[PDB]
Amino acid sequence: PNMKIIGRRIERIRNEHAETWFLDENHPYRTWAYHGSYEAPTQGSASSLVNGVVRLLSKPWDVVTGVTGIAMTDTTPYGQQRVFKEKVDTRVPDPQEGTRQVMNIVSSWLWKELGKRKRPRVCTKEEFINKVRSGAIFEEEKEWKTAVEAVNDPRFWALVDREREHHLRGECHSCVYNMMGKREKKGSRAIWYMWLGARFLEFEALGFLNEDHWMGRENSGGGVEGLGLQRLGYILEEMNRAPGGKMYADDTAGWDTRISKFDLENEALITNQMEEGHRTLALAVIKYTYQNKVVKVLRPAEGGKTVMDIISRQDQRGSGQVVTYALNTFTNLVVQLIRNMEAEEVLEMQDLWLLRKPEKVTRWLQSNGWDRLKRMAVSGDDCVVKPIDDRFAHALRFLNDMGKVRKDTQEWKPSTGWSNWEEVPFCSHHFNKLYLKDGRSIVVPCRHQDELIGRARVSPGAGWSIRETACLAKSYAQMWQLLYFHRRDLRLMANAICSAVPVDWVPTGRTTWSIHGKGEWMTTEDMLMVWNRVWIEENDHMEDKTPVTKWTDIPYLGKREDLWCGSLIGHRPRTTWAENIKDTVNMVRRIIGEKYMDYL
Amino acid sequence: SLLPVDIRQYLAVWIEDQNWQEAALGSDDSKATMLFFHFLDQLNQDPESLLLQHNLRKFCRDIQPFSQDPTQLAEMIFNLLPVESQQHEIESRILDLRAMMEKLVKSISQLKDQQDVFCFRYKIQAKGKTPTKEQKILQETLNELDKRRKEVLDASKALLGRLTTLIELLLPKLEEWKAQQQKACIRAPIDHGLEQLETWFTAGAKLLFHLRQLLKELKGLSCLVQDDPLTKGVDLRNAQVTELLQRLLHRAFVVETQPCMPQTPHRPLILKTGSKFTVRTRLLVRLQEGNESLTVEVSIDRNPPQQGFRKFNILTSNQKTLTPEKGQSQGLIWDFGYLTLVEQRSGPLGVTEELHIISFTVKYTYQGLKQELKTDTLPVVIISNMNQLSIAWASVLWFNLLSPNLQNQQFFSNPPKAPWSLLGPALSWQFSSYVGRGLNSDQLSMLRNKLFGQNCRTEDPLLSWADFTKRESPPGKLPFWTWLDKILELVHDHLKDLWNDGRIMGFVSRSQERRLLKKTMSGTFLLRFSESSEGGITCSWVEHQDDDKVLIYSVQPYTKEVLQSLPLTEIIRHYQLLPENPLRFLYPRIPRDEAFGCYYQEKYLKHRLIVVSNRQVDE
Ligand SMILES: [Zn+2]
Ligand SMILES: [Zn+2]
Repeated sequence: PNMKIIGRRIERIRNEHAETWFLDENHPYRTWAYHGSYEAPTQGSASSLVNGVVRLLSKPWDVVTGVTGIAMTDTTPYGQQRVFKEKVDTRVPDPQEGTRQVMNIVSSWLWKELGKRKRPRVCTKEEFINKVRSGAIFEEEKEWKTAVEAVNDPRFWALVDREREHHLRGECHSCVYNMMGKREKKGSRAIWYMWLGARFLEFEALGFLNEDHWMGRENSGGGVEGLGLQRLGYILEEMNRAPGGKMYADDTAGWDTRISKFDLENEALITNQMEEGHRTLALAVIKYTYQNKVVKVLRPAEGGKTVMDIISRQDQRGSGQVVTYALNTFTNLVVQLIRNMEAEEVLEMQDLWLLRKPEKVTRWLQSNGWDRLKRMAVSGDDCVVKPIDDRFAHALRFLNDMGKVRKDTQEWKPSTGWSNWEEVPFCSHHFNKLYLKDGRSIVVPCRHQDELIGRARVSPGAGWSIRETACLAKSYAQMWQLLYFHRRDLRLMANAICSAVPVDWVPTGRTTWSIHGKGEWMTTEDMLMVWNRVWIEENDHMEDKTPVTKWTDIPYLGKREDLWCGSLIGHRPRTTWAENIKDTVNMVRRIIGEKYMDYL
Repeated sequence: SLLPVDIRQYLAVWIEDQNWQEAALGSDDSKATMLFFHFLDQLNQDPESLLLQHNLRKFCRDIQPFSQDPTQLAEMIFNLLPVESQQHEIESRILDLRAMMEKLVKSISQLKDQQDVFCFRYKIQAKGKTPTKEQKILQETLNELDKRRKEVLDASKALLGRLTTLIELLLPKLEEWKAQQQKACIRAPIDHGLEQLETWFTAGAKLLFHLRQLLKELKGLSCLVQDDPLTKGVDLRNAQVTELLQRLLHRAFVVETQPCMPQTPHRPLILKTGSKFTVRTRLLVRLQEGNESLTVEVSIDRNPPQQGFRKFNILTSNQKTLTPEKGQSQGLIWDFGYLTLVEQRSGPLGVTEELHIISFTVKYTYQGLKQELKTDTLPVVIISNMNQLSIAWASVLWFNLLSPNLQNQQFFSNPPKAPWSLLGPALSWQFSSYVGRGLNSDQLSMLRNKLFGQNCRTEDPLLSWADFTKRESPPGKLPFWTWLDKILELVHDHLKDLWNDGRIMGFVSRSQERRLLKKTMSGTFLLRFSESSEGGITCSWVEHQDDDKVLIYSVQPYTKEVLQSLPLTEIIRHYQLLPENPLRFLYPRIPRDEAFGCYYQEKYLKHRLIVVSNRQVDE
């Protein structure tokens, strides 16, 4: 641990809680750096808060574990500590010298290519004031109520300017991570995010990657940033058109945990395209926040009390960084390019040890690199590539030496590619091509019903009040109307929830967490008008812009595929539920107020 | 309280105003979830007093898992809303396991639906043309089903334990009631009834049969589509519930009303040949199939002693049939009237000293469960003529007061002695039941002196059976029991109202009579029962004629032969001895016309004398 970088932060958060400060000798941290602890109040729950409207309108699914076990997440310090020990407290072996050399070459080439048409720039306060939504989770004595309140206050910006001057003077006294673990059942994730000011420093330093769409498909060829779930299927099919082998959608087991010091090292190469003051700011953010970081994580202690530990690490990646998605997409693009080169025999096994003829890597990149980029869609850690042949399946040496081991696959077993582009997983979804009554085609996202309903049953706990629950249920219903209309039960639940919730209201937020959920369903506008605007009017893949007439004219996808993706039609409880849908919607209209429109 | 719900006082109005009991469960979980939402809405002085403001938050998170089972939170709110305490324990345990039964029914109802969704989603996967990762998700929900059914088995076992404890409490209560009925037959003043035991036994039986039904439903569901151990577990639970059901139904069949001739309601268990009698059996498990009637069959002396013991058969019929409608109207009861007994034309114990036992058998059936229930009455004595009715009753008492074993027909071949602590209160019970008043300590001590003597230095003396029925009482020509029984008959037939209002001393010794009549005015008289004549009341008044003399006159005892045509109140009213009435005051100091005036209706004898010298008594 380089104490000259994190020492001031450690001492400040120690002086914040000096009465209970102590150095535990029984900490379970093996790969991180322990610096002390202090008693803190317990937080979270053994299970998430369940929405009332969803549970009462999804009576049959109360029995299937697919929508119940998803809400059985314990954010208690015991579960957080277990998730930390299993998922985060790991150590990635450093890649070999030739591997790091190839990584550096490909990363420099990609940073130059993404900057052939773009130039890094500063990010002002006004941009950040816009992007903030109705987090402001503070970590030190200067605390607020919400982010929209703190962002409009001058004392917050003065407190941020102080830390900016510290970054300019080579010090750092406020940018501290706060880790919240989440245990499932499975896919238990840890969440990092600093307070609003540290994230604004991140923003002003590096947010041009997001605001200027540096990872957009136009400028990156392989990225998909900006596109909603209503266009990624088109991207996948246009990839399917190109020649080559199968399409591969491998997933990295704990991608954030596997990013090495060399990944951050090669991502910091973008500092060579920034102006000197911008370079000072961004290098400060990188070396005081990304390559050296202190986190605060709760851990159960004796006597029922919970104790927060102050921990430190260098070579990993957090979750709630302002630009974590862009850098993840960049590193994944580099990974896929390296694996493509290994598949095409450009990169052999001896180049792992020490790259003898580096020109072979550059020449390829200049002759073929961009093409390979067009044959891939990368959204952060998720990716789908279409190589020139199926050798990609067994090009694993450079992938494993970089530590990007594949999820749910033996280390040295060839990957499995999808021959049907309508079955490939991308952003937790597959994409199906269905036809309207006009014979016109529409590629549309779809996923399993159980997860789609369980994610609709949860509540953040800050929306405990009934009004919040009702508005969030309307949000989920209209999201289904826009994105999952092709599903029978989701169409029924949407037309039921929108009829149970008062029409004049506005939906809450949080339907999905993927950057591809643009949120066109957060409006009181007629949902058929929104559907036509998204799928026909503003759809660049729809030529004949003739509109539709009503949801009765909207095509469900085939019954067989629906049943395969978790549908329940034909089930006796499902049919009784559909029959008593009127009874249940009217009984749900009650205990609220108001149901001013009947959508059935 | 182990569960954490602190400072209920802040939102006390809210919690107190709430509908927790209604939200405990119901047709719609929606009311419980509404209580949840508005409860949270509510959950939203000095800061030192607002320290619990943080504690609130903890609770507000602790009940977050209750948003999955809202009836659980509403149930927390609703449940949080001495000689015989065993009754309360019985009723509370019954209510507890009824609530547990509702919870188990809900568990089964949702497990059936989970197995149905498993089949509905396994059909599709089997119809898939690929016959692999989603197969393991299907196996995961299968493992969830396995855990759920293990939980159901554990819940059934937890129900079986409490039901076993309930039966182990219920059966001793029934045996206590049997002993109390045994005492009540021999005229003890006990108010009882099988209604409460009926409710208890019937609750237990209803819940046992309900569990027996749920196990079958479970097994049929469990197979889905004997590979699962749920078959073996359900079979074991079913064997156990059937064992408990048989153990309960074994004793659920009892004799509600012992056999008693209607001619003599006061004295049960004495039966004359040819005279019909009335028995009544009751099945405490008020569960009857609405399509089939229940028939009880009667027998006499199933295990007769193998000794000069007379045989007896039943005239007319030995059956009572109960249709389900009547069984609903009056409960599962078979009331035998018109039951007559007749000897089969073909030792040291007398005719009234041999005992007979009347048995009853039913073939009970409910929800497929069949069992033969058998029960028999208290032992009975069969007389040839009503002139035995008295002495035969002495056989009933002596048994029902001292027989440990009720299956002992050889009781009088070696009869035990009756202690006074038991016999005295029984002699009181006889009068108490048959006539208005019982026997107080003075008359009881008089009878004790008459039976054992004033010398007896043993506490609670033992009276021989021979000294109670066969040995004569010294002062008269009648054994003790026959004499006291004729006194009881005399009181009931000719002295009922006099004995009720306490105008009769009844049982005073001659010496105690003199001692009481010494220190009183001339003209004071007692009414005492004659120890020499059979069923006779005598009157004795004292007179002082000299400074040293105290004469005690007495009348020749009045029997039924005189009191049938001339009541005693009229004799006291007009004694007219040669001619002023010598009966001036009733003891202690009540005017003769005042103590008997209310019995006087609008519109000879012989005397005896015993002289008490004042000074020779004063020595
Ligand atoms: Zn800082
Ligand atoms: Zn699908």
